Amino acid sequence: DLAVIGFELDTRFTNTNRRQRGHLLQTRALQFRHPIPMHAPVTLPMDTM
Amino acid sequence: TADEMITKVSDTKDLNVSTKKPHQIADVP
Repeated sequence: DLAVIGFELDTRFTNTNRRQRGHLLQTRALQFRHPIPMHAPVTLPMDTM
Repeated sequence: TADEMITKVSDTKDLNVSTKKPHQIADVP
């Protein structure tokens, strides 16, 4: 029982009617916010006289 | 707008270029 039973093709459409569209592009943007704190002081005691 | 933030692009330029003058490591004596 030797026979060819089936096949698959590698054909494709010519997308001249633009039926199919691929991956879409759009612009995005992110914002990052970094506020600056103050930190504990160091002091220098001196006399007022 | 976010789209205007996009800087000049140019397909002519390639960004996968390897080093043209690689560093040649001398054999260890």
